[PDB]
Amino acid sequence: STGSATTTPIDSLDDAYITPVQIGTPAQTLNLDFDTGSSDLWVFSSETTASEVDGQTIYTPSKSTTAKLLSGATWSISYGDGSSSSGDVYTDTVSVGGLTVTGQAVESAKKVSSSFTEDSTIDGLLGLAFSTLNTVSPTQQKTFFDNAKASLDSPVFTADLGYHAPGTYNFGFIDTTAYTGSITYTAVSTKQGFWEWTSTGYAVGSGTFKSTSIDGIADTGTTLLYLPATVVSAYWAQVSGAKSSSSVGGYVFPCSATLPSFTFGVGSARIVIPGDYIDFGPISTGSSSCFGGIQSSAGIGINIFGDVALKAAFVVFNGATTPTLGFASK
Ligand SMILES: NCCN1CCOCC1
Repeated sequence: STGSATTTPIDSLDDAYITPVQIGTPAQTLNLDFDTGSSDLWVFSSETTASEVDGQTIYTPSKSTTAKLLSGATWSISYGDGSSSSGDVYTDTVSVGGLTVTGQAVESAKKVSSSFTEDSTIDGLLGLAFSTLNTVSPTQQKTFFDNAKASLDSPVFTADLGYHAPGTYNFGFIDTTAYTGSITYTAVSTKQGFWEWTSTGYAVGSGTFKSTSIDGIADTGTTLLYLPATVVSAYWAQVSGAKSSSSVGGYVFPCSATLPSFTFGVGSARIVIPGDYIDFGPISTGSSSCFGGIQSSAGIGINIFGDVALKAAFVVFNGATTPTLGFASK
C-alpha cells in the first residue's frame, strides 16, 4: 500500500506545515504537524482543559466506533522549544493520504502548554522519528510510520516541503517526478532516536565548498536550519548589517538584503538552499530587520536540519532494518 498527502504552511513564513489526518470512524480530520524530530502522535481532544483550546479542531473518541481506550497508559512530552503536553491514550484507525493504519496509538491531550494553545492552526503532532522516543508509559507505542511499515510497498516516507507553498508527504513510494538529479543516501545513527546523519560540508553563496563533518538531525518539526557557530558566522558575515540580537533570539539582517544561497553536502552530492529561503521573514510586518533562516545550534546541543534546509530538497526517510536518509535537489 501507499499514502500521499499534501502538507501546507500554517502562515506566510512557513513557521510550520500542517497535514490533514483522518482519525476514527466516522473520520475526524485534524491538521497535524508531521514531526521527524519526535515520536508521539498526539491531538487536541474532548479531554483537553477548555481554557487551553483556542480554535483547534478536537478529536472526540466517544464519537468513534473504532476508538479503544488503552487503560493504564499515559503520555507526557517536553519539546526543545520549552513546550509540552500530556494526556491519555487511545488506539484508533488513522489514515494519511489514503494509507490506513488500524490500532494506531492516538495520544489524547488533557493539558497543553501556552505555545500549543496560541497556534490555532495546529491540532496536534504526528511524530516520525524512531519509536524509541515515544513517551507512552508504561507501554511504549509505535509511530504511524512504524505501524504502517510492514504494509507499505517499500518501508520509506518522503518529505517534499514547499517554500511559501504546499508540499507533499508520501509513504511507501518514491515519486521520480518530484526532484531533479538523483537521490543521494547517507548513513543514519538511531542511537538518540532521531534521523541523525553527518553532512559532508558547506558553501556560502558562490564560495568554495568546505569539507567538514557536521552531525545533525533531519527535523521537519523544526522551522529553521541550526548549525555550528563557525558555519553560521561565516554565512552571516556575507550579509551587510547582519548581527546576533539577544532581544529577538538570533541573527537578524536588514530586510533590504538579497541573501546568498547556502550549500550543504550529502556524501559527494550538494543541496543548495536558495537565499530567499534563508530570508525567513520580517521580525514584524513592516520591520527594518528580518530573522535569519540559518541560526546557531550553540544553545541546543545538536545541529538541526529543519524546514529551511529540508524545503530545498526531496528527502527520503528510509525505514529499512538499517535506516538511511536520502536527499535530492528540486
Ligand atoms: N506558538 C509558538 C510556536 N509556534 C510554532 C509553530 O509556528 C508558529 C509558532
